[PDB]
Amino acid sequence: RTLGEQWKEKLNAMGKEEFFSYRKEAILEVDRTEARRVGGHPVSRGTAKLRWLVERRFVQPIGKVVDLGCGRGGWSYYAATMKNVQEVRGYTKGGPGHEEPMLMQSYGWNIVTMKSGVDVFYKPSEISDTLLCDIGESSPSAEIEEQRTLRILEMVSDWLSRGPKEFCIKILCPYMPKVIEKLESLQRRFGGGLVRVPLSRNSNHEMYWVSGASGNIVHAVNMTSQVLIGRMDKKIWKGPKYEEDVNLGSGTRAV
Ligand SMILES: Nc1ncnc2c1ncn2[C@@H]1O[C@H](CSCC[C@H](N)C(=O)O)[C@@H](O)[C@H]1O
Ligand SMILES: [Cl-]
Ligand SMILES: [Cl-]
Ligand SMILES: [Cl-]
Repeated sequence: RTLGEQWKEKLNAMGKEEFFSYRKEAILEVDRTEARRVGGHPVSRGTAKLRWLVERRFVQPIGKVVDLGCGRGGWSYYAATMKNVQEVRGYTKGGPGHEEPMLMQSYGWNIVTMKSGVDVFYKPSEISDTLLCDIGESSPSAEIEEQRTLRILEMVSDWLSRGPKEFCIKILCPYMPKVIEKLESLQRRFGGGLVRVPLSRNSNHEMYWVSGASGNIVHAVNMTSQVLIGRMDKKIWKGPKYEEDVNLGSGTRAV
């Protein structure tokens, strides 16, 4: 079995307390204690991760942006603040137990449309310039997550065949053999590479297939596996490192 599976088995074996501590050890963490009181305060902690990728040119949203699994709309409102973005369309399932789009008046809200009650697995693909997808339901089973990840990759493939040259797709479980194989074919066809965003907690192995990255998928996945494993069983927990939360400003925008 893979290093990923080993990390997963170990994680699952962790006690409640150990787990809580491990979760944010040496990670990058936003100060959300100000976001909780529009004043350009992002909806969620997902905003910071997209900002991390874009700041480093791993993805450059442009034109018509589609955001699959938009939830409250962190990614959708962020994309609306990008210079070359003209329209942002979000889709999310909503409903009991799930996140509803939160209406904001951060900068470019006038160009953001978010539709709830949409299961994107049954939604026919449409043309976009930039495809964002942040779907992935966790499970202690690597096997279960493998199958979910593959279902999302199959769904993402259909939108990516409509011509977006910019993309950012969450890979819930990048370390399983069948996912690794599918990523390689998808990389061959559409390019990009896998990146580990350091704001992600150590309790998950999520990586982002981003169009501005490149390189050997297996190596990148294995590197993350090892870093995550190296952070377990610490003598002293030093905690997370912080950065300022994103500014989304306010008001309508011209396009
Ligand atoms: N099949 C599906 N169709 C549409 N939305 C789904 C879905 N499966 C899961 N989701 C939704 O996808 C979301 C992913 S979390 C979205 C976070 C967002 N990027 C932000 O920054 O706010 C969850 O809110 C979940 O309800
Ligand atoms: Cl899922
Ligand atoms: Cl996370
Ligand atoms: Cl403007």
